Formats: sequence, structure tokens, C-alpha cells
Amino acid sequence: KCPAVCTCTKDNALCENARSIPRTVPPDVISLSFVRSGFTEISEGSFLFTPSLQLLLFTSNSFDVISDDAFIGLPHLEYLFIENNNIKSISRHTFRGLKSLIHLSLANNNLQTLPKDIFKGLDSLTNVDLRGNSFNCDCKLKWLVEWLGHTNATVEDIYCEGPPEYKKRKINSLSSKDFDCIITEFAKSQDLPYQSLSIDTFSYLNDEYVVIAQPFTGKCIFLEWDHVEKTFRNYDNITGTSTVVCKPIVIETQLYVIVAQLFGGSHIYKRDSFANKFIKIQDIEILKIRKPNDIETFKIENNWYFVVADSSKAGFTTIYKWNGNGFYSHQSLHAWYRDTDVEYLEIVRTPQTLRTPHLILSSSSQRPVIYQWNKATQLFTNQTDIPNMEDVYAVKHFSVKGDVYICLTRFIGDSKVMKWGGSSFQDIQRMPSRGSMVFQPLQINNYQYAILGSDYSFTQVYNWDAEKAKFVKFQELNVQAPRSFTHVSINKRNFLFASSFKGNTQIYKHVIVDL
Amino acid sequence: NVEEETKYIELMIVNDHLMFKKHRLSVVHTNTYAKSVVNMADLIYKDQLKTRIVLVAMETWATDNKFAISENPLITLREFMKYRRDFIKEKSDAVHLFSGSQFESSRSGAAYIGGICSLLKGGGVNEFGKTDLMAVTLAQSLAHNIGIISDKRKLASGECKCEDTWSGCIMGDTGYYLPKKFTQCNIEEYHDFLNSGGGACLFNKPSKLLDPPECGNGFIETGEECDCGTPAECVLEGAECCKKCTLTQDSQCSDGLCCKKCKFQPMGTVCREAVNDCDIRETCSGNSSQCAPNIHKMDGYSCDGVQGICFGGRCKTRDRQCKYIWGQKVTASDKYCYEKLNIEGTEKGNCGKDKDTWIQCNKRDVLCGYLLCTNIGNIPRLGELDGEITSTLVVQQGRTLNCSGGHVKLEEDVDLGYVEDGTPCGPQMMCLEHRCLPVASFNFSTCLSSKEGTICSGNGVCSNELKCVCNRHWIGSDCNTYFPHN
Ligand SMILES: *[C@@H]1O[C@H](CO)[C@@H](O)[C@H](O)[C@H]1NC(C)=O
Ligand SMILES: *[C@@H]1O[C@H](CO)[C@@H](O)[C@H](O)[C@H]1NC(C)=O
Ligand SMILES: *[C@@H]1O[C@H](CO)[C@@H](O)[C@H](O)[C@H]1NC(C)=O
Ligand SMILES: *[C@@H]1O[C@H](CO)[C@@H](O)[C@H](O)[C@H]1NC(C)=O
Ligand SMILES: *[C@@H]1O[C@H](CO)[C@@H](O)[C@H](O)[C@H]1NC(C)=O
Ligand SMILES: *[C@@H]1O[C@H](CO)[C@@H](O)[C@H](O)[C@H]1NC(C)=O
Ligand SMILES: [Ca+2]
Ligand SMILES: [Ca+2]
Ligand SMILES: [Ca+2]
Ligand SMILES: [Ca+2]
Repeated sequence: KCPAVCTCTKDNALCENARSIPRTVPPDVISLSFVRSGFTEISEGSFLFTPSLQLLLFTSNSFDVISDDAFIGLPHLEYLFIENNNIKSISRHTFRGLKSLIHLSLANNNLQTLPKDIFKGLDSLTNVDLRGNSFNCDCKLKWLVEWLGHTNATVEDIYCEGPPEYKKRKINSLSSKDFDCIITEFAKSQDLPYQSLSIDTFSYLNDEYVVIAQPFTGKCIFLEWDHVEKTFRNYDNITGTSTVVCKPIVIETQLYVIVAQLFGGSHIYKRDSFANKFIKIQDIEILKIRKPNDIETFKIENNWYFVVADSSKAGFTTIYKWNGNGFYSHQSLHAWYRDTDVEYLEIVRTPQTLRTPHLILSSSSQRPVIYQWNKATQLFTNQTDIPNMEDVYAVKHFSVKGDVYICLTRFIGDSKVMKWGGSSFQDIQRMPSRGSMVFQPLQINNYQYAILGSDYSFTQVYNWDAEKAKFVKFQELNVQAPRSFTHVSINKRNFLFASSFKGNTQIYKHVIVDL
Repeated sequence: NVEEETKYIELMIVNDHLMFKKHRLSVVHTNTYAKSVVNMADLIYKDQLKTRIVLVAMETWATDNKFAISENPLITLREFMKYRRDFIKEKSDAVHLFSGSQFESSRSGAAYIGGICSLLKGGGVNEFGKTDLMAVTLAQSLAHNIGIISDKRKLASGECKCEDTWSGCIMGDTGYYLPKKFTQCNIEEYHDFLNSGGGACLFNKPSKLLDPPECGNGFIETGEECDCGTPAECVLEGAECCKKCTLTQDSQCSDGLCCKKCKFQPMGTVCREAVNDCDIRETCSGNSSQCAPNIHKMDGYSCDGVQGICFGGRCKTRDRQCKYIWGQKVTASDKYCYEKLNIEGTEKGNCGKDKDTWIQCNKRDVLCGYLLCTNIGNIPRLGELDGEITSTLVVQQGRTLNCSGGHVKLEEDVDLGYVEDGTPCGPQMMCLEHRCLPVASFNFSTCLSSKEGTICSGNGVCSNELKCVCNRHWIGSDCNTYFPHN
């Protein structure tokens, strides 16, 4: 009845150079020892056929991994001794399933780390020996100290083998701060083969989709969430020619997409819900809008508007009010100028304590202008331009606490962030950058970032520092020629979309990183 | 032929005071900046149009403006041409203004259609912008001078479209993504202008550029001897005889129409045929590698069989004016259409309008009045149609004739649809200001003549340079001396 490899005592059994864990072990043997064993790993349920062991010993063995639930089926084991072994990996759940375990020794195995909650779930333990191992003290071991504090078991002092700073320090003595290990980041998730001028997001029927304008095919691309494998897939398209900006607008659970094209373009589409296809609604006047660089969506005082910047001398930047059956011309702006970008922001204008709607549009070879809407005339007036600024492409805004700031993109020279004072923007931060077609502020979970795109250089992602009151260098994205950056929020999931003019579009995950 | 040759536009640029202020008040900054604009426009013309833009001269106003720059591009253009007529003494094919201000119109510049080589007409005005952008503005201004006018008719029909819609085309409106290219219709318009006799001054190659000599640019500067175009292009022509901008053992020449390979072409070989009956053929001198500068008959020579008269090398007839405004398929109306409708003084023909009334033409002037063509469209190739199309019908003895016209506006003053000044109304008579006058009323300059009642003593043709081009065996500035060479 005694296995051939093992030699058996009356109550005990000893197995040397065994090539497998015997399942035939006779009952009324309460103790089993494996020494210099042939088998290189302990799999799950290997001991299921030997429920009666109160004691288990492993010494002088080389093990690749000790699997989760390897000891399952040993409810009676008080004592488990693993000592003087080479063990490459130890699973978090490896010891799961022994309630009755009293003494446990990992000692003298030269183990570099331990997984969290490896001691989770053993109630009975009165002793643990971790001594005799070389421990690299890092995040992975960060839990250990906490456990050492709150544990009922008796554990003798153990010391860090590494890193060099903490070597020969008591693990129990350590505090969490000394374990370092704090990070935030953006990691590449999906790679889209098509080059994209612009990206936008919208919520239809409490579902957040993504619109991507691919200039060279002329197709306005729609991306929807898919839970099967990857959250981003293409449900639908809108066909066009030389599409530049695709702007969705949802009004009262009715989807409208304004798409501007460089060829016979500037068409307004709406989503017919029954057919769930897009249908052309209106055609923007081709004399008023000719080569739009941009589209900006805003809602003022229980009214919806959208404004189109015309970089042609011929076309006028024009604002289109919504009468509710569609969009129709409201105000022409900045006649005779080439308008690269339009930006809407609500800013406090002294003396007024209330915030007021304002427009900022950027003309090529000209200073950006600010426009204050007047309710009485239902129109902007008192044109004013941002002072001491030369050659901007776009203006974008963000708010930290009550104050508001703007990111001014200059393709050449310095791109800089200004804070709004009582009557004026004041210089705050100046970052020079090379061939920058975008400066994008973003806010994700109350984290303000500023992404400065570059063609010839790397794209520089910055983080807002509340103490310094300026952006701080954060991470460097590689994207071929970004024109845009867009924040997408799925439920509890956050993604960053980077368009690329000369290369494939990039989709990054927003990752929070701990232990 | 004439359109396979490389054409060279000699260009002068004038920078106004605001353009000088944009640069910090630095003359070197303004001048080198405009050299950059010209360089990019040259890169545009070099390939597509087989034409080079060379800057012969420049001046900048450091102190103030010589005339007030107007927000209207056409007004500024007109007064600028007055300036260059009464003041600028430097020889150029075209004189363009660079304005630091901005025009209150979609057009970033204004230039006269078919203006090159003309003292009053040739030129343009261009508003300030970015280097890449202002190069496009100058490209379309020099395109207007060069004869490329968008076919307002083929565009509205959809015949001429831009092959690449992403950026559209030069003759398309300005936008953030600058137009790099001319349509095939544009190139055809340019070829049609060159074959029509316009642009005779574009065929001479400059020698000293405003910038220090560089060997291998394709132009012979001071200190060089020969130049071919590029090291790779040189292999096609000139690589044999030209080494390091210095001639080989036997060469008289490197490249040219008059250089067979390494040697000159014998005197009297024709490098360029006449494009029309207003044009004079040019022969190789045998002293030069270049084809002799392009010259044509002086203004006042009859063309099209006493149906028209040459001006600036181009033939002026009513039929070519009808084809010019309304397209090639249109022909001019029968003389009876004029002889009847124009004396009526209606919108269907007239001598013009005084206060809200048409003037009825006199029987003498009847061919100088409202321009009448046969089957007309509603969309002229150029300008703005004002109002509707005129169509009447007149019967002569079994032939029913259709008389049609329209009012096409370019300048608030100049109006197409009235017979162009210089069109013959009869023998030795031309139209001026809607009136039929004898030739002497134009006070034409003449060449030298040694014989009573002859041009160039009867032995030669009077060119547009006012020099006598002699027939064979005749020599002298008046061609009165008989000197056979065999
Ligand atoms: C540890 O022991 C204390 C009493 O000393 C007890 O209150 C606590 O519940 C024990 N914790 C665990 C995890 O057994
Ligand atoms: C979107 O367009 C691309 C090319 O334009 C096409 O290959 C793809 O199948 C389209 N997808 C949908 C969902 O329409
Ligand atoms: C705008 O004009 C009003 C008067 O019409 C004046 O109260 C205000 O100070 C002006 N704003 C600026 C910036 O000049
Ligand atoms: C020959 O060439 C010289 C320049 O080298 C020029 O001055 C002269 O007029 C030319 N003679 C003829 C007959 O072309
Ligand atoms: C003459 O042309 C006009 C249009 O310009 C047309 O209405 C009319 O029928 C034509 N008459 C004849 C006889 O062709
Ligand atoms: C033409 O000009 C010449 C001198 O330039 C003058 O002698 C002659 O009288 C003029 N004729 C007319 C009709 O003006
Ligand atoms: Ca914008
Ligand atoms: Ca010339
Ligand atoms: Ca040279
Ligand atoms: Ca000729």
C-alpha cells in the first residue's frame, strides 16, 4: 500500500526523488515529506487523494510554480513546511483552502517576493516563518508590512535583500511611503489604419458614440461600443467628399450631424431613428461657407447654435441658430478674414459677476479676436483682440476652480497658456513647440491635462499642478501628425483619441496604476 | 512651337509702407521676404506652365505711400498702374504691388486680364499674407495677366472641374490649405493666349538676377559662360559643351533654340514661326544661342482679311470678341443686325446709355455699338452678366437672322458687350468710344520710310518696337538699301 518511491513509517511516509505526487498514499499516514523530488511543479488538487495528512514537508526541490489551490482537499493539515527549495513563482491562492493550518514556513527558499493575500483566509495560523529568503522590497511587497502589523500570527523579523537603499532593513519597521510605486499613464489600446482630421463624441439615448472625419476618403466615420472584445468598432458611415469637420449635435433625443466639406460641402444630417440611418437635411449656403476650417457647438440661454469658421477670404464665419425644424443663418462674423478656428467660452467679464458667453476665433496672420454676446441685440459686439500675440491657429479653454484659462496654439514659435484676469488674459505659461497644429486641454476625473501636438517632434502631454498653478511635463506620445485630441468616456472606462493627418489614428487607454 | 518654349516673366515688385512696417522697418527683411514669395510662385509656374517668374527689380517705400492704398483692389490696381506709368522707369514685363494692408473683398489681389507686355495694363495688386499664401495670390494675379480667366461658362456647366478637390485649384478660392495647381483648362487658356499673339515680351531670358550668380540654375550670370539647367536635365541639352559653367573645346554654345548641340545655328534659320498674321517670324542670328526676342507687327496692321486690326500682337474683330465673351461656339451677327437694331436706341441695340435711356447710334457708327452675336448663352466666360440676354430677329429677303447680346461687367467703368476700341468699322476706320473714326485719329507711330507713301520704304514690316524688319536682300534701318548676300 506504500508507494514505491516512498518509504513508509507506521504513521509517516517519506518520498525521495519522486517523479510525481502519489495519489495512492495509505490512510492513517498523517505526515508526508518530499525531498529532491523529480516533479518540477505542484498542480491543483494533487493532494486530493490524501485528505488525512496533518503535516506536509517540501525540502531541497526545484519548482517552476506552485499553482493556485495545489493544496485543496487538505482540510486537516495543521503544519505545512516549504524550506530550502528553488521556487520561481508562487500563486496568490496557492494556500487557499486550509482553514486548519497552524504553522507555515516558507523559510530559506530565497524567494524574491510574495503575492498579496497569499495568507488570506487561513484562520488557524499561530506561526509563520519568512526568514532566510532574499526579498526585494517594492510594491509587490507593500501589502506585507500591513499584514505584519495586523496579523494574529507570530512572525520573526525579516529583512529586505533589495533594493540597495533598503537592504538589511526590517520589513516590519518599514512604512508605506518608503515603497514608492505611484504612477499615472496613457497606453496604446487600438490602432486605426485610417488617417483622421478630427474626432468628436456624443451621447444618443444614453449611449456615447464617436465620430471621426477621415479627409482623404471623404467618409464621416462612426464608432460604437462593443463589449465582445474591444470597446471600439465602426457601426456606420456618412458618405461625402473632402470632409474636414464632423460635428454631432443631439437636441432632445434627436441626433443631428453637421459635416463640413471642401467640395460642394457643408451639409446638415439628422438621424432617422426608425431606419437608424442618416439622411441629408439641409445644405449650408455655398456662398456664405466655402472652405470651413472648423465647427463649434454651443448652447446659450435655452437656444442651440453652431458656428462655422471660413478660412477663405470669400466665405464669412457664420453662426446658425436652431429654429427647431433645422438650422438657419443667424450672424456672419469677421468678414474678409481667413478664420482657422472658433472657440466658445463662458467667462466672467468685470464688473459683471455672472459669466457671459464669449467667442474667440483665430485668423491667419492676425491676432485672435474675442466676441461678447449681447442678449438685447442677440448678437456679439465690441470686438476685442488678444494683445501681443502673433500667428495663432487655434484657441482652446479649460477651467481650474473658478478661474478660466486658454491654450493658444502657434504653429511656429511658442504656444502658450493664458489666464483670464478681470479685464484681460495674462501670460501664465509659455511652451515653445515645433509644427504644433493643436493644443488640447482635457479633464479626466478632475485631472487637467494639456496635450501639445507636434508633427516634426514628439507630442508632449502635460499635467496640471495645483501647487505650481502651471502645467508640468508629464508624458510623451508618439503620433504621426496629430490635428486633434479627444476624450472619450465609456462607463467607468476612459479613452484618448489622437487623430493623425499623415498616419494611422491612435486609441489610448486611460490607466491608473497601483501595486 | 510657341507653347513648347520656356516663357520668362520679367517682374518688378513694389512694397508699400505698411508692408515695410510688417517687417520691423527693415529693407533687407522686406526685400528678401518678397524674394521668397516670388521664389514659391516660380516653383508653381516652372513645371505646370513651363514658365519662369524672374524678379528683375524691386523698390520699397520706407517713408510713406506714394499714393493712398484703397480697400478696393481694383481702385488700388488702377492708381498703381498710374504710378508705374508716370514714375517707374525700369524695364519689366509686369509690375506688381505688395500691400501690407488688407482688401475689403474675397479677392486677395487684382490684375488685368491679358495685361503682360502692356505699359498701362500689365501688373497687379496683392494683399499681405503668409509666404506660401501670398505666393498663391501672386500666382493668380500673374495668371490673370497671363491670360487665364476661369471659364465662368464651363464652370457653371461643370465642364472644367479641379481634378483634385482636396485643395481645389489656383483659380479656385483661397483657404487654409493653399492651392498648388492649375486645371488643364487653365493651361489651355494660356496656350490659346500665346497662340493668339499675346505675351511677346515673355520670350527673352534675363542675364543678371538681383541675387549673386550661382552656377547651375539655368541662367547665364556675370562671370559665367554657359549654363544648362540642372545636372540631370543638363544631359538632355548642353551637357556636352558646358562644364563648370565654362565652354568645352569646340562649342559656341551650350543650350538654346539656336544651338544645334555645341555650335551656333546659321544666321537666317527660323527658331519661331509666326502664331498669326499679326506676328513676325524670328530667325536665329547665329551670333547667339537664344532665339531673337519675340516681335510682331505694329498696331494698325490689318488681320483676318480686313476683318480686324492688330493690337499688341492680337487681332481685334467682333467675331473674336463674341468668342472671347461667350465661348468658341458663338459667332458674330450679320452686319444687318447692327445696321438695323443699333439705330433704334433700345436695350436690343444702342450706342450706350445716358440717363436711364439708350442712345441710338448714327448710321456712320453702327458697327461701333452694342455687340451682337448669333446664338448666345446666359453665362459669359468672364466678368458679371448684368441683367438679361438680348435677342431680336430681323428678316432680310428670305434669311432670318438672330441678333443676341449681353452686358458683361469687369470694371464698374469698362463694359464688355460694346464693340471693343480698335475693331474696324470699315476701310481705314476703327471704333473708338462707340464711334467710327479714320485711322489717323489713333495717331499711330510709324517706322522709318525712305519712300513716299510706304512703310519701311516698301521693303519691310514695322514691328512693335518701331524698327523695320527688312525683307531679303534689303538692309538699313529703313530697309532702303539693297545688299544681296546670296
Ligand atoms: C488579531 O487578534 C486580535 C486580538 O489580539 C483580534 O481582535 C483580531 O480580530 C485578530 N485578527 C485576525 C485577522 O484574526
Ligand atoms: C466605412 O467606410 C469604409 C471605407 O470608406 C468601409 O470600408 C467600411 O466598410 C464602412 N463601414 C461602415 C460601417 O459603413
Ligand atoms: C464696450 O462698449 C461699452 C459701451 O458700448 C463699454 O461699456 C465697454 O467698456 C466696452 N468694452 C471695451 C472692452 O472697450
Ligand atoms: C553680336 O553679338 C554682340 C554681343 O556679343 C552684339 O553686341 C552684336 O550686336 C551682335 N551682332 C549681331 C549682328 O547680331
Ligand atoms: C434666337 O435666339 C433666342 C435666344 O437667344 C431664341 O429665343 C430664339 O428662338 C432664336 N431664334 C431663332 C430663329 O433661332
Ligand atoms: C499726332 O501727334 C503728332 C506729334 O506727336 C502731331 O504732329 C499731330 O498733329 C497729332 N495728330 C493728331 C490728330 O492728334
Ligand atoms: Ca474650435
Ligand atoms: Ca521681357
Ligand atoms: Ca548661372
Ligand atoms: Ca514673333
